[PDB]
Amino acid sequence: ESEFRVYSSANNCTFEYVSQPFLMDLEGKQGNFKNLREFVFKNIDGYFKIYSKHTPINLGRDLPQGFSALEPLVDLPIGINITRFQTLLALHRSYLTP
Amino acid sequence: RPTYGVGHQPYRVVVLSFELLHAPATVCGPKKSTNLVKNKCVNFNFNGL
Repeated sequence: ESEFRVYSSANNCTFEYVSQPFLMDLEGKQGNFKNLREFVFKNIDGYFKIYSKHTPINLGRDLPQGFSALEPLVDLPIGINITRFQTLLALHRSYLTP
Repeated sequence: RPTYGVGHQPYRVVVLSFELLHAPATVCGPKKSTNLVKNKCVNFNFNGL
């Protein structure tokens, strides 16, 4: 992939961290409708917390009926406030034409 | 160079500046952990508890 499809310049970089690919339950490129990934993004007292749950839900029309608590995944003492957020999607190329 | 004199060797500097940011404590250096005994009335400490 290319990292510049998201940004153009990086300035004053103080924190970087590499860990396991916490998008578990990954399958083939068209394995959708078989699993559901839930995430909670929070920022309390400077701890930015990410909770996750990769439950292989046989989805119906929408989020199903039932309970599944999100086990904690990471806590980071970054201390920065969060106001605006965005979601990152991915796109395949043509691979045949320039 | 390797054979420098002590007065001007590449002297190490390790500043362990204790920094108080806007987040509770999450880093420690506990190079003191002792042994553990069981089935006896003792006093115990586990990372703060």
